[PDB]
This record gives sequence, C-alpha cells and structure tokens, in this order.
Amino acid sequence: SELDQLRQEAEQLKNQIRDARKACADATLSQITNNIDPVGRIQMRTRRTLRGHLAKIYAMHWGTDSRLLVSASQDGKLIIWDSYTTNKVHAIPLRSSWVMTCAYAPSGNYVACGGLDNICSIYNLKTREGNVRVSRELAGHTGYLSCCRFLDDNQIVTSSGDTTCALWDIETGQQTTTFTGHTGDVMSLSLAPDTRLFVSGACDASAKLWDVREGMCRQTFTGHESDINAICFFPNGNAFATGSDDATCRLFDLRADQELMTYSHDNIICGITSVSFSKSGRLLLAGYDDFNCNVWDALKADRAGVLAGHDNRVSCLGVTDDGMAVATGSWDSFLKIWN
Amino acid sequence: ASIAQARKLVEQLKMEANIDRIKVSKAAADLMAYCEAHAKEDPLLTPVPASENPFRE
Amino acid sequence: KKILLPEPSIRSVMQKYLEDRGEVTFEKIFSQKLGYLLFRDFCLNHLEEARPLVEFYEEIKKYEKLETEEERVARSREIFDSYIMKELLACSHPFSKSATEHVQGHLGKKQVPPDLFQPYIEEICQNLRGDVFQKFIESDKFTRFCQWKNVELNIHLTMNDFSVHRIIGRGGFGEVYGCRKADTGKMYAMKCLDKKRIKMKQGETLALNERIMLSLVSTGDCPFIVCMSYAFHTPDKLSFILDLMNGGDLHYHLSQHGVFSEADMRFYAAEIILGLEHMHNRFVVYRDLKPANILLDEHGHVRISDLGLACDFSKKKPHASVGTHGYMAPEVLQKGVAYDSSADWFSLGCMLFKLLRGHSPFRTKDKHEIDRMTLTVELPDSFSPELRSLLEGLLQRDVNRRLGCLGRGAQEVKESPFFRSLDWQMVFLQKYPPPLIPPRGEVNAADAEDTKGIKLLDSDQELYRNFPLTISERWQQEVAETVFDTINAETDRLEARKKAKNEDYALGKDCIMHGYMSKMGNPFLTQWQRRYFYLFPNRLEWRGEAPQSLLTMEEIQSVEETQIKERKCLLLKIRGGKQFILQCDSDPELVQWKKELRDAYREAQQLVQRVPKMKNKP
Ligand SMILES: O=C(NCc1cc[nH]n1)c1cc([C@@H]2CCNC[C@H]2COc2ccc3[nH]ncc3c2)ccc1F
Ligand SMILES: [Mg+2]
Repeated sequence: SELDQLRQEAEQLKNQIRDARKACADATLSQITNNIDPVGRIQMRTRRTLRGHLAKIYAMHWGTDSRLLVSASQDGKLIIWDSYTTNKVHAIPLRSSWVMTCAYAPSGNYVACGGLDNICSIYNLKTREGNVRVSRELAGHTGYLSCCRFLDDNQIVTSSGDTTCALWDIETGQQTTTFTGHTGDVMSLSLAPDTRLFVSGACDASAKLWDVREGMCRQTFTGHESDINAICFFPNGNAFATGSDDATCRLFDLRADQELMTYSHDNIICGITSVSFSKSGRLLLAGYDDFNCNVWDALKADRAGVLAGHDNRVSCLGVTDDGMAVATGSWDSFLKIWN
Repeated sequence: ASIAQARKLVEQLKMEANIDRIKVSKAAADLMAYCEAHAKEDPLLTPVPASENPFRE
Repeated sequence: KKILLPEPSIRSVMQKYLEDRGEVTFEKIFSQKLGYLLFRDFCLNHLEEARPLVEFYEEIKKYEKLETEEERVARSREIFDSYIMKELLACSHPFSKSATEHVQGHLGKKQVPPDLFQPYIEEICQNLRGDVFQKFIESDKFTRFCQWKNVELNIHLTMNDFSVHRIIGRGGFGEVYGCRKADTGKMYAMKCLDKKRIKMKQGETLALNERIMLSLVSTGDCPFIVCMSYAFHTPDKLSFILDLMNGGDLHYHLSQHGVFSEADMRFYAAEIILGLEHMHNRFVVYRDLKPANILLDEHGHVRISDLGLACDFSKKKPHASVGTHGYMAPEVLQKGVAYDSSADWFSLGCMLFKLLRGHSPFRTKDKHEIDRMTLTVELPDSFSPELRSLLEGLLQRDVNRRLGCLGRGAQEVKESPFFRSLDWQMVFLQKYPPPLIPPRGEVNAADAEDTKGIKLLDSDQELYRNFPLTISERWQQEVAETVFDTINAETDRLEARKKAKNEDYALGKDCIMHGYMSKMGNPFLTQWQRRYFYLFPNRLEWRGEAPQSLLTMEEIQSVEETQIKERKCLLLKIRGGKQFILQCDSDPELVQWKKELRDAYREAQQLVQRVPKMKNKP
C-alpha cells in the first residue's frame, strides 16, 4: 500500500534527522561557557507602575522609541502608555471584548490587536483631530488570533488557533501567505532581526522556523513536554528561546538544528507565559504563573534574579530596544517597569 | 487518511533533513562571542549612572 | 402620586424582555390600545409613506361606527373618491384587484353594510408589517412604548393606591366600596372579601372561582357585565376592582317600586340578554340569575355581577345543583344530569316573571316546595300574547323545547315577537331610556349578627399566591382616556431638557444590555449607590465619569434571587467568597438582568475553558 509506505518513509526520515542532530553534539553550551564569570544576583526595582486597565492584562509590546508601549486588557481596551511619565496617551475602546494580543508598529503610526473575534484589527494613530479608529480589519483565520507582529506599515504576520500563521497586505486586507504545518493552536511568534524569518511556538509542543518570503517551514524543533506559550528570538537571529507549560525555558540554535540549554529548577512548577532577551542576549527573562518573573543567565543556565512584583499571573513582558528597562504585565491589571 | 497529505509530510521532512548543520561547539561559541562583544552595550548587565538612566531622577 | 415614566434608557432592558416573549410582532403591538396610539403617532407625524395608510384605516373604523344607512351612503363615496379613486389615478394604490372590485361593486349597487371596507383592513395591515413596522421599532415612539409597557408590568397595587369612599354593597362575605384610583383618577368599585369570613363559612372555593370567571369576561368591554380591572389582596382581605355601579340591585328596587310593567321589564330583559350572550360566547354559565345580582348604574342601565357561582364549560359540563331556589333550571336541580348554557335561559324566565308579578313563578317559603313545583306553569291573564310566547318558550322544562337552546344561542331570544320593536344595536349602545333612575344615594340598596374567633394559618395564605392580577386591556384603556396624552407631553418636555443639557458608551462595541441598577456597599448604613451598568460578554461595568470598577463573568459562581428588606434583589457569589447584591427599579428589569447574567457567565466560563491563554492552570 502507498499510505503505508509514506508512513514508514516519514518514520525513517525522522530517525535520519535525529541521527544527523546527534552527530553535531560534540560538546554542550554548558561546557563551552564553563569558564566565563557569572553575572551575579541581578536585582532590579520598580521604577514606574502603570495604573489603569479595569481587569486582567493579557499582552503588551514596546515601541521602537523605547518609551511608548501598548497593552491589551480583559476590559476590551488598548492603552498606549508613555512610560516616562505614566501618562495614558491613547485609550482605545475595542469593538470586541475578547482581546488576546497586541503589537506596536516599528514606525509607531499603527497598532494591532485581536483575539477570540478571529480578526486582526489595525488601529491608525496619525489621523487628524485625534479619534483613533480602525483602518483595516484583517479577516481570514478560522480560529482565535493569538499573536501578531508588524513588518513595516504595510505587512503584518499573525498566528492563530486554527494551527496556522499568516502574512497580510494591510493596504488591501488580503491574506498573502498561509503558514501551515503546526498540528495544535499556534500561540506565539517572534520575528528575526532581519525580518526574513520568524519562529512560532504552538500547543503541539513544537516550535517552527518559517521563511517569510517563500512561505515554507524550514526547521521544526521538538523537546518540550507541553504547550509552548511564548517564543523569543536571540538578538543576532541564530537562536531563539521558548517558554512552555512544562515549567521550563529552552534555547534552540538554528544552525545546529537542535536544543542547546534547558532553564529549569525543582521549585518552579508552574508554566511560563512570556520570554524576552536583554540587549546583549546574556539575560533571559521569563514570566511565570506564580506571579514572578525570573532572570536567567542564558549562557550558564543559573538563576540570576527574580522580579517579585504583582499579585497574579505575569502574563507578558518585554525589553526595550535600547535595553534600558523591562516592562511586565499581569493578571492584576497593572504594568510595572523594572530597571 | 489522505494520500496527498502523506506525500506533503514526507516532502517536508526531506526539506528539514537535507540541510547543512554545524557542530554544537561552533554554535555555542558564536553565541558566547555575541554576549561578550555587546556586554558593555547592555544596560541590564553593566549598571548605568542615574543621569543616563531615564527611569531614575 | 402621579405616574412617572422611566428614562428612555429603559429601552435596552425592555426590548430584550419583550423579544424573549415574542411580544414585538405587529399582530401583538397593533392590537394594544397604547401601542396603536403610539404606532399611529409615528405613522402620521414621523413618516410620509404610511400616513395615507393609517388615515385610510382610521376613516374605515369611523365608517364601521356609523349608525344609519343614510350616513353610510355619504361616507362610502368620500372614502372611495379619496383613499381609492384618487390613489388609483396616481397609480400609487398598493392594494389587490379583488379589493377594489368588492368596494366598487357594492357602490354601483349602492349596498353599504358596516363591513364594506373589511377587505381593505386585511391589506392595510399587510402593508404596515415587516416594512413600516421595522422603521417604527427604530423610532422614538417604540421607545415610548417600552417606557409605558414597563409601568404596566410593574403594577403592584395595595389599598393605599385607592381613595376609598362610601359603602354601596353588603354581602355575606364582605362589602363593596366606591373608590377612586389615585394613579389616574378613574372611579371604580372595590369588592373586599374577608378571608376569615371565608374560612369559617367554607367559601374558599367561591372567591377563587370568581377571580377565574372575571378574568375570562373582563375583555372586550362588555357594557352589561360588571367586569374586573385589577385583583389584589392584603393579609386579611381579598380585593377586586370592578365597574362602578352605585344604584343598587333590582332585588332592592323591586320592593321600592313594586312590580314593573311589560315595557319597563323589556328594557331590563334586553340588556341582561346581551350580557348573557357575552358570557356564552366565552363559555361561562351564570346559573345564578336573580334580581339580586342585577345592579344599576347612576343612569339606570344594568349589568350582571358576582360570578362566584358561574363555572366554565368549555371542556366539561357541570351537573351539580348550584343557584338560588326558584330560578334553578330543572336539569340543574337533578344531580347527575349534565347541562350547559340552557340553565341561564330558564333562570331568565323566572326572574322576568318576578319583575312582573312580584314573586318567583314557583311560590310559600319552603325550599322543598319550590324544588318540586318547578321540577315537572300558569300565566296570568294580564300578559300580552307575545309576552306569553316568550316565557312559555323560556320556561319549557324540556331542554329541547326551551327557547335559546336550539342551536343559535341568544339570537333565538332576540327574534322573539316580544322584542319585535327593539334595535339591538341601540340596546348595545345603551340608547334606550331606563325605566327607573336611581336616587342620589340610599342605604343598603344591595343587602341580603354573628362574628368569629379564628385566625389565618400560613397554609390558608398559600391559596392566594396567584391571586394578584392585572387585566392588560383594562389598564391601557383606563390610561388612554385619562393621562396618556398629558403624561406623554410632560415626559417629552423632560427628555427634551435633558438632551438640550447633555457620547454613549455602548455603541460600536459588543454590549449586551445597559441600564440603571443599584449595588450595595455597606449594608449597615443602608448604602445604595445607583450606577448605570453595562453588560459585556466577559465583564459587567458601571459608572456614575467613565466606568471605574467592574466584575468579570469568570468571577461569578451563581446568580440567586433573594429578599432584602421586603424587596426582591439579585445575589451574586464571587470566586473569593465575596458577595455582590444588586437591586432593580422594576420587576421586568430584575427578571431580565437575572436571565442575561446567568447566560453571560455560563457562556463565558465555558468559552474560557477552551482557550489556553485565558483559562486557569494548576
Ligand atoms: O359576598 C358577596 N357575594 C358572595 C361572593 C362569594 C364570592 N364572591 N362573592 C357580596 C355580595 C354583594 C351584593 C349583594 C346583593 N346582590 C349583588 C352583590 C354585588 O354587590 C355589588 C354592589 C355594587 C357594586 N358595584 N360594583 C360592583 C358591585 C357589587 C356585596 C358584597 C359582597 F361581599
Ligand atoms: Mg343537573
């Protein structure tokens, strides 16, 4: 039978990939960096507390000015905060209450959000006499929007619960490219610095690397034991980190096509909601469900520090493009700026 | 169940298999080299005085 | 003390309340008095497409109410030459071909019955629903309908809503007072029944059955039955709100006037027949027809009253012997023998003979003597041959030989040669002069020394749970003829000064329902903050400024109706063991908030369970 052959052939190919990976593991990242001095108890304090948002906060995103950030809350609102003075620049009332993700455009002229409405909504900010309103509603997914990120002011990449990702032309609203391959709800995506690739973590316990311009999946990373809730690129674009419900963060190298490091401790049991790298890529920050944010040494896997704010789940975080500060969003309606 | 789905999966695994990989020692060194080259440009690693720090005055 | 309409923001909660009951169809709003008035108020002033459609309807309803053929000939030409002929010359006549042929066909022959324009009635309605009825729901007139409908569904009467005056009726179970409803000023009668007099006399079954019988009849506005507008009860009294009849009954007037002549009794006969026709068209046998149960209004016209002994035979016929001795039909006295409306027509003949000769036909004070004399019939010589034929037919012992029981009902009695001189349309319009005009106010004009020593248990009160009632057709008519116009004008002024003094938070989003409620803060301080609440699929906000606090559907565990200070309120249980109690301004609001909040948290909690980013994990 042909269907039996195509299953046995797909099985042998998986073994061939596993052996090809095991042939590159001459050493480990732990052995390589066993000589560099540790970072040493990173201790940060809250510098700003962003008050508002009548309910849980689900997602945030920094602006390229390293000063403005946007957040998406359970109260069906986007707020564009000025981090330097905690002044609410814009308060956007959404047409749907079920919002899950948001994003700030690189140019700062647009913001996007979405959720169980299965639509990515592009909100314009430059129209005269204030009144920020929807400039485009991107419809095509058959599942909830989980994450979205801008390329320029005209292209945006989205990930949905329909086990797919997509690339949109904002001007015409067309779904330019569909990224099929996942078998579970796609949860998070991160863009590479050169913006020609992006990764994505899903509920099939696997991350995938996609070529934006060719629309195909290049490499597939296994290793986690449960849903992958967050994913973040390494500052140079050769590696990325993932946060999962298995209470572990993992570092994956693209050129080695396999996992390098596992960030875990026996006391930490709850899952990870968000991850981000510091400017130099040395620090790996991860938000947890135990109301804490942990700071990891990305090269030695030791625990550096813990951001011990908030009273409910830390649902999102992010480092500015200048590395000056770290913002954290929580289920307790607050955003805090750590530095 | 789908025959065309099984072809598309085998062809995809060929793509993931027929790539050029590097030794983990190489990839681990290049990462370590990036953190060293920019450790001084990282305000979280190296502390920054209060004048340059926008969130403290 | 007057009527206060709620703010137009009541529309959000009321429109959903009505839509869950299918009350927002054209067939159900057009046929309500206040609804018709507001619907035409919209078509005449706020719209030009349906303005000639409604004025056509109003000119037809005027034509139906024309009394003589001389007037119908002059009206049919005007309605034709305006709402048919002129519209047909402009080609914008939206009616079928058969409708014009029927009206024009009768006009050429010049035959003009009151139902001439009935074929147009069916089509004017069809042109008003589905299209004009939808633009009407969008307009401010349907909002005003929701305001008024909220008042009706929030009626809770007590003795303090009436100014009670003198006594006008005394019975075995209570009294009847003349009262004024301060709400609108409408004069009424109040029938108060003593529950403690009911338990001792074992009359629990009568009062309960009387309310059921009043409910079947008090529709359609019958001028010859004492109909009910409201029914309520206090801890020790039952109260019916009935038509005002302050002229005594006939049993009293028969003693003060003596027997009546044939011509004077003919008046009382005709009106009682039309009242019996009304009960028989609604499947109700009175079987208690006697001069004591016929009251007189201030002018001398009469109505039937006290339906306590009347029963419904729309599904099963009675057989028990119930009535007053001397008026019970032969098949009524015979226990085990069924009977229908035939019992009333025999009681009529007994009562009508009593008005002519002063006593029941079967009389001289023993009950068993009266039961036998009528079981298995001489008429005085001073009876006209047409009067003899009526009583002889009405007092036939065989049910197959009795007039009014031969397959046509009350029409058979009307066609008796005793009424050959009456125009029953003029009888229905109360156009015939009554014989006896009651005086300015006597004593015990409606009568027949022991008391009691018993109290009312909680089990006796359970028989009076479903006793409160409000007849919708009655309340709307009462308001339409009193304050419906002046209140609409006063509310229009208040809503205009509000708009001329003041961006809504609900539009453009996914809001489910918005309105006013009152949450409680500190109960020891009787603290009740009144905020405007907005219900969203996942949260419940409120403001007084923008909304500063809210409550999420994930937090809600249960929704329960409870009592707080003798007032029904909602109780919400929160995840952290906290409680949250709300209070509405009206009963429909509480019924709707409870239903929608229960559906919102149950649907939101089931949806969050299947979303990995939003649900709760160990
Ligand atoms: O108690 C009484 N009847 C027994 C029962 C049992 C259950 N419901 N009623 C009962 C009777 C009466 C009289 C007695 C004489 N004949 C007529 C009857 C009706 O009286 C009127 C008089 C003027 C009216 N204006 N509007 C209405 C109306 C009624 C009066 C009070 C009662 F409680
Ligand atoms: Mg019988």
